Amino acid sequence: STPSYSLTPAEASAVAELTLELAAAYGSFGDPVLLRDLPRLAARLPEGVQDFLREFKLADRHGHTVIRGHDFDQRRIGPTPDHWRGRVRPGPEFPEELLLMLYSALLGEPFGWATQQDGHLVHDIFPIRSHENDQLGMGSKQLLTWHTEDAFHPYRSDYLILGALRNPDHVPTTVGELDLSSLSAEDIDVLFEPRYHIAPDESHRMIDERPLGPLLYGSRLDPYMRLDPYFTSVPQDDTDARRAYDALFKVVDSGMREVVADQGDVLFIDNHRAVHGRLPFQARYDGTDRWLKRVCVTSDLRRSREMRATSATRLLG
Amino acid sequence: TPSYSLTPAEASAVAELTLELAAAYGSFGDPVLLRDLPRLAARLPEGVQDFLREFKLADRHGHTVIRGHDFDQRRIGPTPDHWRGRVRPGPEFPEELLLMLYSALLGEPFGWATQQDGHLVHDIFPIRSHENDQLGMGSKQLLTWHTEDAFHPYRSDYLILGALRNPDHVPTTVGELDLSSLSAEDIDVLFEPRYHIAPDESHLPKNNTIATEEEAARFATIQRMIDERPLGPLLYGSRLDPYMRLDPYFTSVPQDDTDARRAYDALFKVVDSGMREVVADQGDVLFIDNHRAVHGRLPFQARYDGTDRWLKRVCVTSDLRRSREMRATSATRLLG
Ligand SMILES: O=C(O)CCC(=O)C(=O)O
Ligand SMILES: O=C(O)CCC(=O)C(=O)O
Ligand SMILES: [Fe+3]
Ligand SMILES: [Fe+3]
Ligand SMILES: [Fe+3]
Ligand SMILES: [Fe+3]
Repeated sequence: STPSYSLTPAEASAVAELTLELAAAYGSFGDPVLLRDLPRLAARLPEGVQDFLREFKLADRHGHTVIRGHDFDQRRIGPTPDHWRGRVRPGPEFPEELLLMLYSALLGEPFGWATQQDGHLVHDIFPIRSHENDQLGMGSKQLLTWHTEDAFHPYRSDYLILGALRNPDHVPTTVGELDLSSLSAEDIDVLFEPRYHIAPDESHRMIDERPLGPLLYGSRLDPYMRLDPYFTSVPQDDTDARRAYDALFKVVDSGMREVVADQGDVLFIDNHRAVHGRLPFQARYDGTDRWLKRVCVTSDLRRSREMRATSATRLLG
Repeated sequence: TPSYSLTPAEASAVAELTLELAAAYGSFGDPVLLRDLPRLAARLPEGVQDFLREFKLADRHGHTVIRGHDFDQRRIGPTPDHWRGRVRPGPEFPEELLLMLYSALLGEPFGWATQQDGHLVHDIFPIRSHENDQLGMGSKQLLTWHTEDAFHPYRSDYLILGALRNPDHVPTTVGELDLSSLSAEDIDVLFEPRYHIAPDESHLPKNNTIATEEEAARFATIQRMIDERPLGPLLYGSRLDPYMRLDPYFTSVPQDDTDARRAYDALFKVVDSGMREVVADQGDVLFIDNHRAVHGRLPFQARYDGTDRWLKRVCVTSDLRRSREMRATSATRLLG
């Protein structure tokens, strides 16, 4: 159903060794030299892994893929943290952050948001006690709402990379693609027109902030999507757009799949071909909870220049 | 302008790599070659990779050149009389592969379905029958400076020009934007949507003739530009170090917009007067940032005897997926 790649022990050992070597060689990501070297360093990954990801990227066909069987040394990585703030970067799991950064260079360029997790290029995803009953990344008890990442945003991620340091209770990530066959030729044409408002999140000078846009784009035979139901509205008078939006929602909602990122899995989500979400789970808060790392990938770093403080920064805002 | 000069050791390494890859791969008709390009480019000398990566990330200079490649003249052979009908791959396939590797370090090579048989690597040499045209296979006529496809939302992000030969040292003109010669008020105007940049009709089926529903959709966005004549900016990105898109021939400054006229003239003078002659000599590879520089080519006299100036050209996009609406399939790298 969805292509994936399973590392041999030899590949897993090569990758682990590489990330350890790299971690000892470079300070943190605060080293501009590491960010420079990223694509060259990523060419030291096993060739089969490079070829698989390049095929996924170019095939432009599936909403996600997974590289399975990485060796994520649990003792070295240590206990899942209580919070991301006040925590020292780099931590003992730096090799794994570096792994995801190497992967982000094979896909495009890593970038981040200056006001998010202190502007770290690699984000943490783990249950936080205080942020518990909020439906955000560091939450536990809720979600239920799949999304394109930053659907409102002109420079939103092209891909997301999620590396599962641990997932002992097999908590799924929801991911859903667009099945076009349940959708009429007329509704598709409407969804391609700029007839919808996608509002910004409460996360995030110039803003900017204004127009109305499409939900579907790219090829009409195999469309890309920007879908965030919670933040999306249709002017009341546009009954055709509302009709087509209703049909789109029903098709995407009913096709959502549960994708479990297990320990040693790296999940790649294509932000144009899939929406994703997370499901509620009871956290333990003992230091053994689900811990993912996350890196956002842009195909074209220069396109977001106007929202970046300098030419060199990869942080928007 | 920073440039990189290869040592004889680096040139030899680059040459040997391109000959090895030419031997291992069929042609560019192999989709496996296209998949492998960025990994193959990691086999280039490290100093070259570091240099281009710095150029790309610095986002500061509008061109750069890597000088001193070994382009074996006896192997490459005579400059062709036409691009049409040639046996592929040609004996110059290693130099074509070289540009392709460079293109993978900058982004993705792409082309245009109606240009040079859809080849990803273009030829630039004089064709007798084109002697009187203002185009790449011309000679006698000046090719006036331009951003490549200024009108086009999926225009090249970079251009790569490799000189297989240039015996008379014909310059490629290249010009950047000295921001310090423009008033803050002029800059503000250039950033505003006040200018019309007309689509070059050679990109479009000029025909308002419905050859399939599929084809019409591939050109609808450009057709909308022609139909609606949106006004757009000439400068964009950062106000302090802006990108620009400038093709004077296709640009219309609206008659009544006095301020836009004043701003444009000042911009045109700054760019025109800053133009430089960049000679891409044998074994040079010239890299043009299509957001930070305009380019063109000076008149010259062709001999049509197999000894003429011969460049190869690869256009680069930072985001192949952005142009999906204009490509026949997900897999194809050709717009139109
Ligand atoms: O925790 C997950 O599996 C996904 C969270 C998410 O939506 C995101 O990180 O964008
Ligand atoms: O021949 C040259 O040096 C440049 C011609 C040109 O304008 C181009 O290839 O885009
Ligand atoms: Fe998300
Ligand atoms: Fe966001
Ligand atoms: Fe040109
Ligand atoms: Fe053109």
